[PDB]
Amino acid sequence: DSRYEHVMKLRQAALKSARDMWADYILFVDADNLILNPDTLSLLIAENKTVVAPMLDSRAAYSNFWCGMTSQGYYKRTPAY
Amino acid sequence: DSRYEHVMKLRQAALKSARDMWADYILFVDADNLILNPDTLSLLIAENKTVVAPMLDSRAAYSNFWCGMTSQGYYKRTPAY
Repeated sequence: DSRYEHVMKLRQAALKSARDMWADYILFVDADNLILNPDTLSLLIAENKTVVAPMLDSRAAYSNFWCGMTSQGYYKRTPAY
Repeated sequence: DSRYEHVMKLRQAALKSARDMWADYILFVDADNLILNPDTLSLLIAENKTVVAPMLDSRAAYSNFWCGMTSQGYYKRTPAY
């Protein structure tokens, strides 16, 4: 739980320091994600949505988006995955 | 000439600190100008020009815009004033 708390505080601090600096957009990248296409940022900017995330490939069915919450925020396979 | 130099440096510093802060537009107001209309800023923003200045009234023909430079940057009355 302490690791969770630390991650929350760090991300909230990043968001707050992105607001008091007058910069639109903020791209949350982590350590292991390999952004390969050089035009990812422009193609995400050209969509005009508040929150939008590219779909990243993997060696299994795993990716970085869900399709349903069961009752208390748990994964559920929707037939549209 | 020292007063001129000081004014140049101060205004350039203001402009430079307006650029490294990620703020569009910058409204140069001085001490004696009385901005009376509360909608001046919005009506200037809604014009889509780089540099634009409202025409301020005065007790004489004096105002805050010229209409011609003679040879070395001096006033000249154009018939369109």
